[PDB]
Amino acid sequence: GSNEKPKVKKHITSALKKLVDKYRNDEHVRKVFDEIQQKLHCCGADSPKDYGENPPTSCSKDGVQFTEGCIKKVSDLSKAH
Repeated sequence: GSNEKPKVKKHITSALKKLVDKYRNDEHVRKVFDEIQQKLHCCGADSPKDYGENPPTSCSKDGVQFTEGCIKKVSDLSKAH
């Protein structure tokens, strides 16, 4: 019944890994991961290969490719204050 299990910020790495995997599973995830990928200038969860060989447009911008992950990128700004 009563069960409160919080999630640590570091857990974001676990969710991201699943997000990139469930990209073609949920539409809401695409638009979300897409906006986050651009704003964070990253591809996939831990890498662009997570998509295979054809990542979303959010992976590129202005004709450029983002050779950086999201799990690490999110941390860069996360720790930054």
